[PDB]
Amino acid sequence: LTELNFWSERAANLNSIHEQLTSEKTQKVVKVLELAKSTYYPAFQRLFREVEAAQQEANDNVKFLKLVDLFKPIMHTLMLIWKHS
Amino acid sequence: KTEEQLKALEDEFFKTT
Repeated sequence: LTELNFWSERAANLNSIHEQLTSEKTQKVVKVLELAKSTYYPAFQRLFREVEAAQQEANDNVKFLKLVDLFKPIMHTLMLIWKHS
Repeated sequence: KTEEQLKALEDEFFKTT
């Protein structure tokens, strides 16, 4: 299941890096660097903007995603998933 | 010579709201 595991991994990894970047020592590093205020810090601002929306949207679709003769009614579930999603 | 499956899947989608 490449798609399901792909987006689950994306949500987990990006949340983990998102509090690798919002944690305490990183915050002190950003302010100690902000005793210089030259150029780089708007670039990390925009890259944090890259982080947050992808993080939350990955979380949303992870919460959404949660013999075959006997298992055609399961296909109704599939249409209903496409119906519901 | 399957109504209850519909309703329950609606319920589980509403649990994921």
